[PDB]
Amino acid sequence: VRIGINGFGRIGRLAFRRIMDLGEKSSDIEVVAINDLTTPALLAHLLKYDSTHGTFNHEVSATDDSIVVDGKKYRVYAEPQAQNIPWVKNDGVDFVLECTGFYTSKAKSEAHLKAGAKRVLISAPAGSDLKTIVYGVNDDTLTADDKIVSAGSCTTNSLAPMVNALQKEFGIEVGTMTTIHAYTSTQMLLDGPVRGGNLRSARAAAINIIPHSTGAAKAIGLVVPELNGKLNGHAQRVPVPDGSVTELVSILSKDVTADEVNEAVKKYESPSFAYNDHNIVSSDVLGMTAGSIFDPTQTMVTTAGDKQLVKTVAWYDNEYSFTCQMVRTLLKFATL
Amino acid sequence: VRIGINGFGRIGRLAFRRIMDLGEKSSDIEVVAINDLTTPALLAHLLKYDSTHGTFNHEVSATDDSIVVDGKKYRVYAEPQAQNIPWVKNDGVDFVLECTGFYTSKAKSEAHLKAGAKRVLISAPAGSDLKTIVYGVNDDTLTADDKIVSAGSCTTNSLAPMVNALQKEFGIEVGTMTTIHAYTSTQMLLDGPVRGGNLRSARAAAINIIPHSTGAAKAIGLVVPELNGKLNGHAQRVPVPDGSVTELVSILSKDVTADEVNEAVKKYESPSFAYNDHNIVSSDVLGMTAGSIFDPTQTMVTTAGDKQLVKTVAWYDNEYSFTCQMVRTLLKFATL
Amino acid sequence: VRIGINGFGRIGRLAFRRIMDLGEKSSDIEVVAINDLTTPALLAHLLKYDSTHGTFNHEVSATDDSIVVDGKKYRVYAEPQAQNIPWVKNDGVDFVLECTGFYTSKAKSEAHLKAGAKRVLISAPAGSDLKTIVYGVNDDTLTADDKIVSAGSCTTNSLAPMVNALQKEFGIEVGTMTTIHAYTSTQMLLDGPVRGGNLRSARAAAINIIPHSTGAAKAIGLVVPELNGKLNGHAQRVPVPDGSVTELVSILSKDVTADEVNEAVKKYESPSFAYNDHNIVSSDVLGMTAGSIFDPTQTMVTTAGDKQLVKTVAWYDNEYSFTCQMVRTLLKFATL
Amino acid sequence: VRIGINGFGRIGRLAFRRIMDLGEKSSDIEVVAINDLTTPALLAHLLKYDSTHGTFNHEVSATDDSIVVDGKKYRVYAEPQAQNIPWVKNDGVDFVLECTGFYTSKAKSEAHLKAGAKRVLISAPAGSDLKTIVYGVNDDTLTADDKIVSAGSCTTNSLAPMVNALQKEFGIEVGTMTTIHAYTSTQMLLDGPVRGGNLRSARAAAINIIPHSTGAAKAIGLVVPELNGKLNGHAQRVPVPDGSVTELVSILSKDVTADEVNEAVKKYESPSFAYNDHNIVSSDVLGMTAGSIFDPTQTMVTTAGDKQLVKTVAWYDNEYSFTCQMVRTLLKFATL
Ligand SMILES: NC(=O)c1ccc[n+]([C@@H]2O[C@H](COP(=O)([O-])OP(=O)(O)OC[C@H]3O[C@@H](n4cnc5c(N)ncnc54)[C@H](O)[C@@H]3O)[C@@H](O)[C@H]2O)c1
Ligand SMILES: NC(=O)c1ccc[n+]([C@@H]2O[C@H](COP(=O)([O-])OP(=O)(O)OC[C@H]3O[C@@H](n4cnc5c(N)ncnc54)[C@H](O)[C@@H]3O)[C@@H](O)[C@H]2O)c1
Ligand SMILES: NC(=O)c1ccc[n+]([C@@H]2O[C@H](COP(=O)([O-])OP(=O)(O)OC[C@H]3O[C@@H](n4cnc5c(N)ncnc54)[C@H](O)[C@@H]3O)[C@@H](O)[C@H]2O)c1
Ligand SMILES: NC(=O)c1ccc[n+]([C@@H]2O[C@H](COP(=O)([O-])OP(=O)(O)OC[C@H]3O[C@@H](n4cnc5c(N)ncnc54)[C@H](O)[C@@H]3O)[C@@H](O)[C@H]2O)c1
Repeated sequence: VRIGINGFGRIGRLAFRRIMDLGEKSSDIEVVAINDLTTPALLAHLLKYDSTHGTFNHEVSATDDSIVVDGKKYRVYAEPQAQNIPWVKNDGVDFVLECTGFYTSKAKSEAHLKAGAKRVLISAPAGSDLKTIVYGVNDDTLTADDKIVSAGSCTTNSLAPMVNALQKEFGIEVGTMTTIHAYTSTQMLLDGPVRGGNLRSARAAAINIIPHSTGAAKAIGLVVPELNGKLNGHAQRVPVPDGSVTELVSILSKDVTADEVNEAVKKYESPSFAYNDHNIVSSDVLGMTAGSIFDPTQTMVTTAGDKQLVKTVAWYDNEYSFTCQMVRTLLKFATL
Repeated sequence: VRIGINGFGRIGRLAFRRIMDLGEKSSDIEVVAINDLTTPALLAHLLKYDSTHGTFNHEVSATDDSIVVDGKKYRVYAEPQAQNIPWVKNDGVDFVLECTGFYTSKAKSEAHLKAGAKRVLISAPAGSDLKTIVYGVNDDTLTADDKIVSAGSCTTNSLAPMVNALQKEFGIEVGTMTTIHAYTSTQMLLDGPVRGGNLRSARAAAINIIPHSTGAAKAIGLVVPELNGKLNGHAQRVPVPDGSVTELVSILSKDVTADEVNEAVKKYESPSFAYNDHNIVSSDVLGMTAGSIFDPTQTMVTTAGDKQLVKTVAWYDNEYSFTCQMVRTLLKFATL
Repeated sequence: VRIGINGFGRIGRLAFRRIMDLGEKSSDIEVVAINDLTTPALLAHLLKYDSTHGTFNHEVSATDDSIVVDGKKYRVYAEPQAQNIPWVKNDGVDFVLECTGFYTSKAKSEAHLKAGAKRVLISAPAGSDLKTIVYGVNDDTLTADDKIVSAGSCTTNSLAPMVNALQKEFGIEVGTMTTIHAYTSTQMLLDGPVRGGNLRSARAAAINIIPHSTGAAKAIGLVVPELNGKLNGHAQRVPVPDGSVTELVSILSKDVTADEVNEAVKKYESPSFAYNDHNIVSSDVLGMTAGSIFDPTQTMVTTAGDKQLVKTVAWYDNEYSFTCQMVRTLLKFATL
Repeated sequence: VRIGINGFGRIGRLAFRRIMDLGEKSSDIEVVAINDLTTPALLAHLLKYDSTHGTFNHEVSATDDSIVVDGKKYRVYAEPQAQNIPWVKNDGVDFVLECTGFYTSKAKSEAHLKAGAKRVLISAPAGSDLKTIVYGVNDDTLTADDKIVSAGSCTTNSLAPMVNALQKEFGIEVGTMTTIHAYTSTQMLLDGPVRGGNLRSARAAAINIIPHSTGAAKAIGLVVPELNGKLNGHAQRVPVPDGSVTELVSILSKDVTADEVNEAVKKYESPSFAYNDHNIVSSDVLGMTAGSIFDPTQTMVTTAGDKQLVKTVAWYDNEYSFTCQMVRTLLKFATL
């Protein structure tokens, strides 16, 4: 299965890295081509050198129209409109990993199907008229039939395993989320006009706490249908370049203790959902490959009379945790 | 009323600034002397130049044993033990603003009473065997009798006005707090041994999200006695040098909407408790003089069936909001 | 003289602030209109709230097509092509302050002359076929005849007064500059494709030391003709959001001591060229109104045998120092 | 050869990491014991988790009096006075790697010789009454006779290979250095009293450009005796947590071009002195094992008439480059 990566951004590049570094374990798939808005020279440089995830342990260079890794060539295009990228005919692209941020719906990502690609996995929420898959939570809903699929967001991936565990073990009546989240490239380096015009998005990212909207909690029903309508929340964007944490405050159907909550959630531990009691901080999270890293040291159950609130917290490398999830889904997708 | 400032740190210096810049409005009080562990040369320099709060708009210099502001001299001591600072006899100190972080209890801050000072206001939580005052919430509990008093923490000051309003308007059954908080000098510049040995406190402060304990919510009953035992919470320390935000998630006794919550809390607006709907971010908070700045744009009420959670959020300049509160209490304290 | 500001970016907004806050002293000029690529709502918000320069001490709001300051209306356009902005006919614009970064040459900035504006002052180097003015150094070259003029760069303004003083007092044989410089909006928040494709410009700005090209030293002859061909240098972009410092290493025509150098440069002190011996750091520089702030504490003259190198260093608020210079030139320009 | 590490700080921990990760290549040496001011629990945690250098790929834990790596125990002491650490009798310590920053002279580091250790290598400049070794430049001066030896500073290690190459190839008449340098734990997290009382050291480190003194250039004659008295310079401390760059501006004895300079310096390439033309930035430098990484892309030779200045620039991971150098010297020291 021949993969075209649309948008060699943070996610597109890390997906390239993860696929290659899985080696044997990613045999069914291989990246064959890439599309962006820039030179092969720059794409190769950014794959090689990463300010947050370190230097790629391979030999990378460019030609006039490709990047080269360990001797193998990967074609690079600069086609702003997806139906125009000729990588099916040129490169045998079967499958698009859509990571530009500009095709986040079924309608839009049809452009790749017009281009002759067979399947698209979108690196973002892309609406409710397709499936959203969080690997480890509802990847068994995925079939070979599916043409265009969403991998959700980083926050979706951080949240779904934790709420899945809580729902199955205790039941969630209602809940509200705050994710303390790294800055991303939708934000501004310094205060100035920002695409979309949001007064907070416009503010210098690496010197402010900036409240942000997020639909991750609100849309959780696409992944965990039982919690439809039960959750909401928001984000605070803070000055780290990567590394994020999701807090959830729930009313559960049963009276619990922190220890009982921790014990129940540990039952769900997996490559997708880690359990980490080592008193870590955000920079230790970088490079972790689970989609969500539950932190039992932050669990807090607050009780007065018959009323009880349950706070549970999971870390995530918003870039790399998400990427590794996408790759898990990609590998399953391929095995179909 | 002659004030000695013990600990010319962030709080001690800003209190000096605020008192001076109130001018006429701080007539009953004047700083006469200062104690720390360092040279007058350095104390004067740090009063003048501040990386977060800008340059003090006065002429500052030092002698061999004092700082000088606009021509007036303020004696500087370097006495590690408070009962040894001779500023009562030397300088007529009546009253200590205790801001070292090293005398945060009644027993310890008795050292100043041994030194011959009459009253102490402590710039921090100092236990339950004295009063903790949040100006605008329970300063009417304060009498002339009181000898050693706590001004609570920055977080206490951020939280109490918001919960006071909620308790009086709707009633709080239970609640849990997360404050997304600037780094402070208890933290480390780079990973290394930290006083107290905490594995998270030890981590580089300006490059990590770092979970932190805080008793602000748990101890709120000292300020708002009705909420005794009803609240808990924690902190996330993030890479801003000042500027913090407190989120509270409550179960209230009544069903509310966000708009109803916002409207009710606005009734409590005061110099101590601001209401700011302008879509600000943390750097806009710097220099604000309220103890707590309610942000109605972040209000979120999440409902499923008969169950409802209410999230309310207030900003605070952890350094300067707190300082201005302390000064309000100080001015009232003096008017007694 | 009616001013249109093209590009309400960092420079355009700060120029608006500086003009207003000069009050009486900016009587000959007034901003009447603004052009950018965004909503009045956002422009008003960003004028009011600034992450680095604090909140503007005025009442700011927007209508559907203007910003409003203290009751007065300023028309806002969103015209990507300058010959299309109708602010001459609509608003009586006489004069354009060109601050978009997209018209940095005589040819391009003719677009405003086609639009019917009489004069342009460009907030950047714009070639050698017009005058470049550093106020305090060669503003006496400016006449009423001039139609399109350059105010140089921030670095030009930091460098020219220092080299002017050195050239007139000792003579410069040759010199090389390094400016340690705040990040700017030409850089990336996180590693990714950057306009122009530069492999270093592409790197995350707030987490790297990033070498950068600059022609400030090389082109100094446009401002100080005697030093034509004598200087070169570069920049290191570092993680501060504003605040910069220029080091120059010279061979001079005479043997000097640090003290002699400091004494000679102090003779040139002016509103444009400050002299500051208070051991400041970059955050103290923010808001300073001189174009260049000489720091005698950093002067170092290194001698072996008959050979001598002279290092001199000046701070600058790259945003605000430059802006205040531009405004000085603007006020002189108007007085013609 | 049994090594005690005094001061399990950034350098002490990274040296532990480097020794272990050399495996076979560090056979002659092994760390047996550690001394600091803190709990084994914390030391183990900080060895395992590093905010800048990532997670150590080993199993780390503590007992009540030791750290444990991959099953092997390393004794931990908390002895403030070095002559009191009993690790010779207890642990067979032969050799001290002195990394506390508190024993940086021959006299002081004699304390370990009183404790019964045979040799000390000090992780810092420690005066002129012993040898200072920069591996790759003058490690052939080292003998078995030497008891207490200095490994210089990070900056010394960055500078010496570059000046060695220049001196041998062209001759240096005079030169001046500026190192743009990461913040270190001598600095303050926020403005406040700093050990030693320096007005600049006192300033918040992660939000300022801060000029700093350094004797690296001035003392270079201890390593490259020919350049005695020929060099000086200083530092600018900037907000990165690690990763530094040294610029040198020289008058050379011969007229050169940039290309000739680059070509000559490349002749000196070694494990200790790297040559890197890939347009890197500071975060790419982290983890590099050379003491100095020459960057030919920054070379600039500026000529007017018969006068010429030569700017050459080398990167260094101030923590890890230095550490790997120390370990090279340690391995040679042991082979004696
Ligand atoms: N960064 C995160 O933490 C994260 C986590 C989960 C999901 N996501 C989602 O992943 C997507 C990309 O995120 P990112 O952080 O990689 O963004 P990015 O800005 O780093 O990358 C976007 C890339 O797409 C390229 N591009 C833009 N428009 C294009 C077009 N028309 N055709 C081809 N290439 C185009 C850009 O040049 C850029 O290289 C977004 O949908 C984002 O919401 C991001
Ligand atoms: N920084 C905040 O946001 C904030 C907010 C509210 C409350 N507080 C509390 O205020 C107190 C001080 O905080 P800070 O941020 O000003 O700390 P800081 O480190 O900036 O200042 C502490 C000052 O006390 C001096 N000092 C230490 N020990 C001393 C002693 N024995 N005698 C005299 N001086 C001594 C130190 O030299 C330093 O200048 C602490 O209790 C802190 O918890 C801080
Ligand atoms: N920031 C500094 O330190 C500094 C110092 C001296 C000189 N300069 C120069 O000043 C100019 C602007 O710098 P900045 O920091 O203000 O940039 P900025 O990105 O903050 O502002 C640029 C503004 O121009 C607007 N704009 C872009 N294209 C436009 C167009 N076609 N028509 C109208 N508006 C348009 C953008 O929307 C933005 O608001 C550049 O030439 C820069 O080199 C900057
Ligand atoms: N960090 C760098 O980039 C770097 C580079 C080259 C040289 N150095 C030098 O290395 C030495 C240490 O630097 P660092 O960055 O590791 O400092 P650090 O603060 O990270 O470590 C110092 C360690 O020594 C411990 N310590 C302090 N006093 C002690 C005592 N009396 N007995 C035992 N342990 C004690 C401290 O608890 C701390 O863990 C200093 O001399 C520094 O100048 C540092």
